[PDB]
Amino acid sequence: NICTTRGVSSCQQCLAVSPMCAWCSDEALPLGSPRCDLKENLLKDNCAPESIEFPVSEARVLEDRPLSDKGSGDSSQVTQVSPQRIALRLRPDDSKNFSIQVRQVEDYPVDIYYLMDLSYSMKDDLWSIQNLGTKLATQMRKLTSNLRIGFGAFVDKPVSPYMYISPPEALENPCYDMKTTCLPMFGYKHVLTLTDQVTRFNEEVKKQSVSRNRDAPEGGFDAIMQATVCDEKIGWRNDASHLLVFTTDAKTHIALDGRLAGIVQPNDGQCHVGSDNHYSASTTMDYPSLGLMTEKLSQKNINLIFAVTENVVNLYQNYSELIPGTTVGVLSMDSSNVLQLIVDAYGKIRSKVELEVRDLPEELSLSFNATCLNNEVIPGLKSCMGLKIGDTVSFSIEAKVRGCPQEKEKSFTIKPVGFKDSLIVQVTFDCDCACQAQAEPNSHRCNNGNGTFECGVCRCGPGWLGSQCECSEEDYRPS
Amino acid sequence: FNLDVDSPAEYSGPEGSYFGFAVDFFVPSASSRMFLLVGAPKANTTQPGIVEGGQVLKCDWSSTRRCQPIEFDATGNRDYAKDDPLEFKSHQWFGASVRSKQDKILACAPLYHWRTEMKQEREPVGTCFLQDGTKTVEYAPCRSQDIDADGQGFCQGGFSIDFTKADRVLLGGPGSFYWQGQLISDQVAEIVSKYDPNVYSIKYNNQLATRTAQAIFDDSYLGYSVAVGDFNGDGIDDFVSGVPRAARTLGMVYIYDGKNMSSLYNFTGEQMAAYFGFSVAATDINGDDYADVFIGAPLFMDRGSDGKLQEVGQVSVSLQRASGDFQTTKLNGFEVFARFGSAIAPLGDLDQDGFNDIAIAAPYGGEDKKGIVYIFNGRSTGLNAVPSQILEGQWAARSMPPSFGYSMKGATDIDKNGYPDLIVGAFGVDRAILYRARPVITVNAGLEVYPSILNQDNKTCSLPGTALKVSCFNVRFCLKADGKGVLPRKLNFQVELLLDKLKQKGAIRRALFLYSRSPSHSKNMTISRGGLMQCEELIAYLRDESEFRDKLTPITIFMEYRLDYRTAADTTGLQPILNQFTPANISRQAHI
Repeated sequence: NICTTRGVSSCQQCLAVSPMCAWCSDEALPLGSPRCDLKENLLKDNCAPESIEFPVSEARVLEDRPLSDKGSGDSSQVTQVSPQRIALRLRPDDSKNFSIQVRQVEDYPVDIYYLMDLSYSMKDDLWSIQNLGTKLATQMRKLTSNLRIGFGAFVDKPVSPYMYISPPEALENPCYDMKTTCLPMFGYKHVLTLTDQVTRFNEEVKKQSVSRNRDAPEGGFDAIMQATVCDEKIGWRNDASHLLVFTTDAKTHIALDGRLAGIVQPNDGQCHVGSDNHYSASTTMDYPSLGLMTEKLSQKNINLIFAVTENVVNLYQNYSELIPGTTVGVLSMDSSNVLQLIVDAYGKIRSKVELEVRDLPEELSLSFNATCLNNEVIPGLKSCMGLKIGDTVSFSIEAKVRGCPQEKEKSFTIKPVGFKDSLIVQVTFDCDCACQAQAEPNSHRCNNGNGTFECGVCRCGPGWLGSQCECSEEDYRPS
Repeated sequence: FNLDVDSPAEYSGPEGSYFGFAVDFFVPSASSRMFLLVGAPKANTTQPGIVEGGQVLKCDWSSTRRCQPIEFDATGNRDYAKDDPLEFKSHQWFGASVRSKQDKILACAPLYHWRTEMKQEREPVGTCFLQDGTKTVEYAPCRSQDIDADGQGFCQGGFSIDFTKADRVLLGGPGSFYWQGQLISDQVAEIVSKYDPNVYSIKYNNQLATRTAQAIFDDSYLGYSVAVGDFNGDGIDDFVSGVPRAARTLGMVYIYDGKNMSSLYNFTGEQMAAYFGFSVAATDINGDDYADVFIGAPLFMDRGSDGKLQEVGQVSVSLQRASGDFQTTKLNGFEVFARFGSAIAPLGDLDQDGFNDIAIAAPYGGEDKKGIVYIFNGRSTGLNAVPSQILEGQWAARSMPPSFGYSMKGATDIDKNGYPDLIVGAFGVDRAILYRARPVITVNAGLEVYPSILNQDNKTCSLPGTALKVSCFNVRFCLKADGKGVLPRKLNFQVELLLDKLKQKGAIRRALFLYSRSPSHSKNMTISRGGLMQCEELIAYLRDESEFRDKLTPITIFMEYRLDYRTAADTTGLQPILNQFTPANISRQAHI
């Protein structure tokens, strides 16, 4: 077998050969028997049961609270992932499997932040949404006991290629040549912090008005970033679904577009919204890239909804295909359907489960088999689709290690997209035999102090060879 | 493998000037001197009433390494009428683009704005200054009477620029025709001869320009980047440009015929918002007459081992062929959010092996995110896909990211050693740095033993000592070395030899050198560059049967050679290097 045919040089080397191998660590074994073998062969050669030094993998659940039937009231006690913490033991080439189980709990809290394009074509929309808060709370009452709504608005960076800068009147009223009034241009502004006083949405929306800009693309991704990362400013709860509802009728600027304005500092993904609720870095820092937006949307557990008009639906579909936990819906040219658009998009955001993995060590890899509906199996897939609110799904996960890691313990997190319920895996590596606690260099027995202590058999320093270190290695001899 | 990393030359501008945002060499025909040109687009200037006008500095290579501004324009804004300015030079970004060719320097201000002849607008047409020698002129092809966003008013002309082999400028303006963007090209003699300081909208007769197209092409940014090279075989350079928002935001590159501005070829990206066309370059990488196209996509996301998309960036390499096809290969970045492909610079032939080489930047990669430049070599098959050197930024943020590698220039030999150098800009720290290419030595080494087999039988060594004859073997070694360009005619190698080299635990050696009575030899050897193999020979011997038992394993002879680099250094302190595929040691064996 593989254990006996490689060199029996130490117990540590023997365990590194294959997951099947074991090592006899005391002198009762007959000389010429290979000390590294399958444990049953060490028992055939009468090795003592405590001497066989055979670690075997295990996966023990340290925290295992049951899945909740209701999202209402219980707050921090609501549980959507079945094992919360697991201890996992591995050895230098082995694999071990464990099961995670996930539920789309019903009547869970919801935070809706409404992020609105306020370019000049959006006046029909801004007139149509002026009573949206009480309509939205009336429909969402079917789906959640505990809704919060908030509001913010965007146009684009207030800088030369994008905003009107002559005549001087156009700085104060960008609509002067249209013989009407609109606001000075702004990049992003926060308006209403997430609140369950639903009438505040109706009050704050009636006080807004549009602005105007030169080119067709809008600065909306710069606003999605600040609505993501400014936690205490926006008001996102820990224990809720987060919906970021992004509305526009236009295409958008992207990272590296800011170079036409003389803006070349990369977006840092920090919060820059001040005491005046305006985004202060707007004129000095570039637009976000899709990878940086994807990172922050995942880090903050947000689900993004692109509510966009027919002339740009395919553009935002092809961006949605690059961002996890994201969807698109066809907005009316006056926002008159946005209520059903939010309610249907929340359904499309709960008809999935998909697993993120975080902090996974370079020595590990994972593979997933998904159960989904009707006790089926889909192999190799981190996802389920066609689900409903109230459904429960299972995944079987297998982890494998490549060699022995140099740190004996580490941890990593398995988590559904859009939730903070998670499974924490703690990994421990059994590359070492227990007898190594009794090791000694230049030890007694063996031969003339040339042997490191046995763990089962003497190990030589330089110049020497043999099972008691009894022969010099400088050339082969019988003595 | 060839740039000197331990002793590069630094240059610095004013704090917050963006010194290093654009770099080029200046190599005038009139004298033996050469200079670096560095753009500083946020620098303050002595121009009356102007704030952050920007400037270009001419930086000396040796000895004092002084930088001084070039006086392209000392004036404030011109007036159209009393209290009615013609133009707005504050914050214009002058020196955001810089190029030179012989005595000609072209530098541009993409954010220059003007008040049209017709109405009190403020429109970012952009402007350039061309210096031809003692004479400076203004070139502003977008300052035309086509005055709105639907025309050339928002053009930003000079956002990118290049020179062809024949004297034409190529100029990009990404904002023309509702940000469709535009290319313009003019003859340099036509630019200089039609200049008149009294006329604001000059018309040039030999001008080539791209036209306005259908509204489906708006917001495409044609002219965001440019490069030049021949792509249809008549010897005139064609115009290559990045169009990073084209095709529903996949991005494109367009090639236009250099004599008539008709379209030759299109390349298209494969992922949205990857910014395919942020940087372009054209150079022959595989050793043909045909130039090859390099396209950067700094924001490209590939899939990791877990299947997650990660923002590494990409370069696309397109080898031209005589059939009019291209053979296309892709090259992904090494680190997430590093923006690999942000700048691309043809180096010329960096190690003189016969194929041109290229530098590709990742200005937000490396430890502390200080920025990295990767060097790649040309081969008869294409670009070698593995980088043969890594250059790393050496300054902390202070407080914007240093952006080392965001601008680069290669393909000029500034100290005349025969190998082309590299300038890297690090504008976030207001700094530029020069890396010099080292002379490359190719070494051929020989090692031989005359009797390949022996049986302690040919007992003939008389030995300087005891009278009994010993079993000899003759062993000999040789070197030759040479390299292109400038390096010393004599090279000193330390040559070092071992006998029984595989068994060296302090165990008994069975083979020894005859005169030394030891298993080792070392020799300071001086060789002259050229084809003549230089050699030395020694006698060695095998010990008596009383002295060792192992008759089974081969006797191994091992040689190493090391160049005395500190002795081979030139007058500037630049040391040569051994060609990267040179094995530093060689072996032979014999049997008993």
